[PDB]
Amino acid sequence: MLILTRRVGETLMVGDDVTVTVLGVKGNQVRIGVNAPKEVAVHREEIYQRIQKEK
Amino acid sequence: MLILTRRVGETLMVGDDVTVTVLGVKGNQVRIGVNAPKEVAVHREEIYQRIQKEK
Amino acid sequence: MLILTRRVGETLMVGDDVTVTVLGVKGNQVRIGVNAPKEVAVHREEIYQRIQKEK
Amino acid sequence: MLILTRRVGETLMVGDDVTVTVLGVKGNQVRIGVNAPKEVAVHREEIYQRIQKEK
Amino acid sequence: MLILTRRVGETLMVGDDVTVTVLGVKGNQVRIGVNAPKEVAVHREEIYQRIQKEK
Amino acid sequence: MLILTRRVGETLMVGDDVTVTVLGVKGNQVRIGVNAPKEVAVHREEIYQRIQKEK
RNA sequence: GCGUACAGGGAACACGCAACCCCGAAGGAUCGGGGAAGGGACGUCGCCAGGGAGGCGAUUCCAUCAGGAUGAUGACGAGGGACUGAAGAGUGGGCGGGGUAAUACCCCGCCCCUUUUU
Repeated sequence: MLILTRRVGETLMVGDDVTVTVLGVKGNQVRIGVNAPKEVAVHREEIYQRIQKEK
Repeated sequence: MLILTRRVGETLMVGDDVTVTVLGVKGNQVRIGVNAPKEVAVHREEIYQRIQKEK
Repeated sequence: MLILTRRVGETLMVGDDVTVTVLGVKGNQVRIGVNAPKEVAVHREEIYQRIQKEK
Repeated sequence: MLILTRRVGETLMVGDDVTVTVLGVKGNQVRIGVNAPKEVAVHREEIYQRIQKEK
Repeated sequence: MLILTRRVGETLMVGDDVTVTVLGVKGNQVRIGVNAPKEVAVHREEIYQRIQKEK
Repeated sequence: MLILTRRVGETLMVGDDVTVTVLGVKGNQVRIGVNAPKEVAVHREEIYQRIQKEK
C-alpha cells in the first residue's frame, strides 16, 4: 500500500500474475494497465460498477 | 486490456477485491495505492523474484 | 514584494491561508489560479466594479 | 478556479484589497510582487514554511 | 498469396489491369478502392455471393 | 465503386475470382492480396510493373 | 496529440479539429449518424526486401534509496516584505581598453533580448 515512485515503464510483476503497469502519463490522467487472466474479471465502467454494486 | 483514464482521487473498485487506486501525480511520477488483503503479497518486480530463486 | 519567481506548478500556498497557485503556462501566457474560500471576491478587469463601488 | 489567462504585464491588480499582482514573467518563472502591509503576513510553501511548521 | 505491406496510396496494379488501391486508415475500417472496368461483376463481400446464389 | 468500409478480414471472396481480403493494420500500412488464382501474373507494388514495362 | 488573437464569473480544463467505438435498412462514388465514452486493445511513431509467407528501429523529475504507512529525501543570495535578489552561458546592439605601423575582425568592465539555477 502506497508505493510511491513507480516510473513510466516499470512495475512488471506485481500482485500475483496480474501485472498492474503504468503505460503513459499525460498531465493528470494516468493510463493504467491490467493484464489479468481471462477467468478474473476487471471492471472500471461506472455503470458496470453500479451494476456490480446492485447485482 | 487497456482501461481508458483513471484520474486524481477516483477508482473505487477495479479488478477483484484489490482496489488498485491512484493517489495523484507530482510531475512525471505516480502514487499507486493497493489495498489488497493481508495474506496476498504485493512486492515489486523481478529483482526480488531473482533474489528468492537465487536463494 | 517580489517574493519568488514562481515555477510552473510550483506552489501550493503563497502569502497567507488563501491557497493561490499557478497552473498551465503556454508561452508568455501564465494561467494563475486562486483557490480561496468563496466569501471573498476576485476580478480580472475591475474598472466597472470600482465604478459600481462608487455607486 | 482557473479564472485568468494573463500574458506579460497585462494586469497590475487582481482581486480585492489584498494586492496580489503580477509584475513581469521570466518565461516559466512568474513574479508575484505584492504590496500588502506589514500587519498582514506574506510567506511561501518552502523550507522556511517547514521552519515555521517546526518552530 | 499474402502479398502484403503497401503503404497509403502505394499499389496501382494487382495481377492484370484492375487497379485496386488502399486509401486512408481511420480506425480499423480500411478504405479499399477499386477502379476496375465495370463489365466484370465485382461487388462487396459474400452476401452478394448469396444474392447470386439464390438468383 | 469505392467501398469505403471493409472490416478486418471478414470476407473470403469479393466479387469475381480475385478475393481481396485484409489481415492486419499497424501504422498506416496494411496487408492485402490473399487467395488469387495462380495463373495470372500478380506482382507489386509498381516498380516490378515498370520493370516489365522495360521488358 | 494540434491550433484560440478571441472569451466571463467560482467549472484544478472554455471552441474547433484530429483520435477512438458502433450502425447502416449502404455502393458503382473519399457517402451519413452518435458519444466522451466502452470492453480483454502487450499502448505510440517510423523504415526495408520479397512472393502462394513473415520480419526490423527509437521513447520523459529516468533523481536516488525504501516499503506493506494518505513515506523520506535530491535539486538558487538560498531564502525575500526594497516594487527584493545572486550566479553562468549565448544571439545581438551601443560605448571605452587590449590582441598595438595602421584598417577590419575577436576577447575584457557597463546597460537591454533569449536561456539555465527546488
